[PDB]
Amino acid sequence: MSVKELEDKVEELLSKNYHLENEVARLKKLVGER
Amino acid sequence: MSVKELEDKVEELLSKNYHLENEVARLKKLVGER
Amino acid sequence: MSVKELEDKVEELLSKNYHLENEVARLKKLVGER
Amino acid sequence: MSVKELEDKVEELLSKNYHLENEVARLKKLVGER
Repeated sequence: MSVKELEDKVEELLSKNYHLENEVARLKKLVGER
Repeated sequence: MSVKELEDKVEELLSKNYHLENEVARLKKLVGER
Repeated sequence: MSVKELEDKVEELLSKNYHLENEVARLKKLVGER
Repeated sequence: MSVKELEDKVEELLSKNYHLENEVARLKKLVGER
């Protein structure tokens, strides 16, 4: 478990988290006025 | 840039990831997406 | 069980794993100390 | 997060956990520690 490996993991999770935020936005656009 | 700072960032982002996973799963049931 | 309980167990095991990796790094240092 | 997906994750982290626990017990002896 090197620093590099942990840095890659943080980058990977941030990207996934961003996709999830985009999904919440997409789904919120289908539901209503908010 | 300690290993501990990186591990804490992973834990922080993973918890954030799951909270978003729960939100998207909920919005999906609302819109009719399965 | 719920998704929440399973998400809690995942976060718990990852934290325990990171600590075990910290121990491995600490003990590897001790084997050849001079 | 699907339930099966989370269950598979716990199983994956548990296996790595025991594999780590085994490695630290080996080093502990190699270093004369407790």
